[PDB]
Amino acid sequence: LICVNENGGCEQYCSDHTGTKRSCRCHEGYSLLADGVSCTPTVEYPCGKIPILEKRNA
Amino acid sequence: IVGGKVCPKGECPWQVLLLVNGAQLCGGTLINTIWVVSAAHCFDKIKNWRNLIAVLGEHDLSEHDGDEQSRRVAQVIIPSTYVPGTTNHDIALLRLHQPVVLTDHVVPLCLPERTFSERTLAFVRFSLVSGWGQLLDRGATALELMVLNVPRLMTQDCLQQSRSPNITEYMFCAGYSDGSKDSCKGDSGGPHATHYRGTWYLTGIVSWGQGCATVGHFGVYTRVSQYIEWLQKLMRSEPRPGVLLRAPFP
Ligand SMILES: O=C(NCc1cccc(-n2ncc(-c3cc4cnccc4[nH]3)c2O)c1)Nc1ccccc1
Ligand SMILES: [Ca+2]
Ligand SMILES: [Cl-]
Ligand SMILES: [Cl-]
Repeated sequence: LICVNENGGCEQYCSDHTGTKRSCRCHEGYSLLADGVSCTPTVEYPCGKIPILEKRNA
Repeated sequence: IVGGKVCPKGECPWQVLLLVNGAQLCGGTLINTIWVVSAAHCFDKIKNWRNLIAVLGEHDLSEHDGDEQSRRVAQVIIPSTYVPGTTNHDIALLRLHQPVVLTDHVVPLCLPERTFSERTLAFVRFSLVSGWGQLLDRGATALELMVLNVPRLMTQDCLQQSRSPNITEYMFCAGYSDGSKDSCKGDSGGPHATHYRGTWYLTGIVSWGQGCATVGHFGVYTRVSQYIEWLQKLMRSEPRPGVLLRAPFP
């Protein structure tokens, strides 16, 4: 997997490494799941999420 | 914003209103509790920096509902390469005197990594632009926060489809050529926000140009991806006396 393609399968940030290697990362206020691609909030008000909408669907 | 709709209260929680002596100046974008991104040109004519206020959680300017949070601006940082009264490098980083408190109505927009922004976000067709700007060319400003979905153009296409300042690598075009839909005076500094896999990111800043919703022309936006590293470095720096700071770019 490569970051230039389909975002390397990452939900958020992607880094290419030496080889057929890739690491996904998450913005502050998120953590990376064991799938190695998904990001989940770790705080009440993570960036780029709309609370009234997140709740509206919670 | 021309040809948009009201952003339902709380659905644009990163939107900032900038005031000078209580008067509407420009918009901005909250990127964390003490940092706001705006447009350099907003500050070209500022006499007394102490009169500059940022407001978060604003919606309807006609009323006070208690979700609003006002802050003094401690620093206005502009790239060295920006020339007043022009379009290129039309970006500013504002440090608030005190953090805003995150609430349902006050939330930062994610400042993306450059690679992500360039490789991924830049290819998302539609993004949202917002503000309390003019509702029409040569018209009154909005009392309620407005939002508009605009498609992004590759610069080559922009040029072709257009019928003026240049379009540099530090900008991009978005919107419509039919004069129906645009950002406008009063909106400058505000966000061009891009959705990807359930999260929103800062990709553009409402800049300026030739009229608003002018047939044959597209909206011009500062290409935030070009500035990520510059912003990040500044956000790691200690404040300096005197509000205005010109910082080397790159
Ligand atoms: O006057 C200065 N800056 C002071 C200032 C403060 C705050 C707002 C403004 N200002 N005026 C028009 C616009 C504007 C038009 C427009 C069209 N489409 C989308 C967005 C748009 N924004 C705008 O945002 C200027 N600069 C300046 C000038 C001439 C020569 C030297 C400097
Ligand atoms: Ca209000
Ligand atoms: Cl420093
Ligand atoms: Cl000062």
